[PDB]
Amino acid sequence: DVQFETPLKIVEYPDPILRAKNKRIDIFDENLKNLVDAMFDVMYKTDGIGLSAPQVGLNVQLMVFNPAGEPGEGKEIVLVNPKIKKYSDKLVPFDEGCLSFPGIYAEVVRPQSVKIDARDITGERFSISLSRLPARIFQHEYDHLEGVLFFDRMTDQVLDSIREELEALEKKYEEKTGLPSPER
Ligand SMILES: [Zn+2]
Ligand SMILES: [Zn+2]
Ligand SMILES: [Zn+2]
Ligand SMILES: [Zn+2]
Repeated sequence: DVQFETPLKIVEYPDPILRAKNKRIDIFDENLKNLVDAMFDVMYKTDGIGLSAPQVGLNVQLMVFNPAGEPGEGKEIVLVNPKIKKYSDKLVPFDEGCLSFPGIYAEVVRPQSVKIDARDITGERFSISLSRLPARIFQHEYDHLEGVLFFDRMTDQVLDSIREELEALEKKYEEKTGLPSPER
């Protein structure tokens, strides 16, 4: 259900894979388990806090994260086919970063907490409630699963604050691949 090469590599905006639409995971096997671990690896390697499969080249509904960002020094949470059952009616701001946008940080407003439904790697379902940082990392990654990027939820003003930044990635993309980016 998922073919990947190890060391995983981070996919950077404006690569199309980040918008490509993700298929649900319906095969809970060894491969799926090896993937999750490989995801935590590249996440920690790149000193990240969360990572979704689209970010490693796979268009499936898989996500991982650890508030700490350090191996064996936090809380590792992986989610398969996550569904947001409920989210807070109170909004809070936070400067978000993303591995697909090297060194770029801007303010994003999101509900402070959520209630999720998901499956684990064995395919067993589970439900949990997130708030604080875990809730914030979760929503950012859930969006990735919807082909939604964090600048999509920024205000017009905060967006202007990083327009040149995103523009530089579009050019870098063109220069590296030799292909025109689905920019703007
Ligand atoms: Zn399948
Ligand atoms: Zn590993
Ligand atoms: Zn991200
Ligand atoms: Zn410009």
